[PDB]
Amino acid sequence: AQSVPYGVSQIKAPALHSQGYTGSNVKVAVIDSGIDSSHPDLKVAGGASMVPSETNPFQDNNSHGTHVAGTVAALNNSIGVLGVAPSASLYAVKVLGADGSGQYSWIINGIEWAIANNMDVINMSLGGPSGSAALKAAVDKAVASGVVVVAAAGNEGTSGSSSTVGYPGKYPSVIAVGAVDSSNQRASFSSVGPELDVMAPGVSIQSTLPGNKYGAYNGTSMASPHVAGAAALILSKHPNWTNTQVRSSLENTTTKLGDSFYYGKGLINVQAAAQHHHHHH
Amino acid sequence: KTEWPELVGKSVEEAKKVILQDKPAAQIIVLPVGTIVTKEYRIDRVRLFVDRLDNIAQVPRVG
Ligand SMILES: [Ca+2]
Ligand code: NA
Repeated sequence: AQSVPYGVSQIKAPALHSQGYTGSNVKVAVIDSGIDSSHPDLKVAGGASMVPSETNPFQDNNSHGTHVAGTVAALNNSIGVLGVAPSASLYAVKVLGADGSGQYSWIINGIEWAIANNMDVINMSLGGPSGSAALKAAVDKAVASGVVVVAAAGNEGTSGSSSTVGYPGKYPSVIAVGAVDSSNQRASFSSVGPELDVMAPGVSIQSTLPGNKYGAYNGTSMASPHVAGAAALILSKHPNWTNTQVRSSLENTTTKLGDSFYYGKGLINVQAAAQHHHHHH
Repeated sequence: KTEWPELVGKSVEEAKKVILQDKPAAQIIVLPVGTIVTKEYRIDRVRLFVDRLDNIAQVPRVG
């Protein structure tokens, strides 16, 4: 039997599923460590690797990209977990090696591949404390080109009054996502700052792992794909909505939690986001 | 102890030794400073970001 991880329910994805919308025909690039394409609870549609020493994007030597991909799009069947957008066209864009790190140029090359291949949504469960002009230009280009760009806010916790949101999350063109638990409490590691946009479940998140496994991971990496999957659900119900409209629908319909420095606009609610008229619950 | 600001500017070797005294089961991974990394949170992990001289370039922290 299939299990529905609590975070998929918490963002109200089953309400979209019951309406008949599951992300069909929406292309989502998971820009990450690769995706294990042999996992029976995933369907990888395509991809490319920008890691010079790991040329196969369909082998995930880390595990992280496979976990993130299962939150976006684990298949709707009788096994494993259920993804937020289980019919999405899932693309493995490998820009991180086995050790979980990549050079800025590798990430930029993957963003450019995603633009050239007409991806509707990019998920970047990744970050660093410094930006670069070239990184900002690549995310800004993807957004100008119509792509919904979602990233982890970072796991840098608090530092008094200072923002601890990392890049590319910190860029205005990117939706930066923080992590809450099943009680809607901010995870202690979740980055903070005026650039935090929305929150999603990021504690004890069950998803797919390489070699036909499953497991619970923690992080703003786990929160980001709930939002990328929600964007794919919204586009499957409203296929002509722009990235501008998808982003505003998610921001304008969150369940508000605490102060925005810590919680941004609150927890995403994809049911409310995918209605025509938007308000917070 | 979950952060080691006193290790910034020290060798990667001394940082490893110090972190392992405080957290002997730490999984230490050495990475180049100025890379982008996965954003999962691993309570057992300490990433050490080094400059091209192999000195610590950012405050080490658990995660
Ligand atoms: Ca399944
Ligand atoms: Na942002």
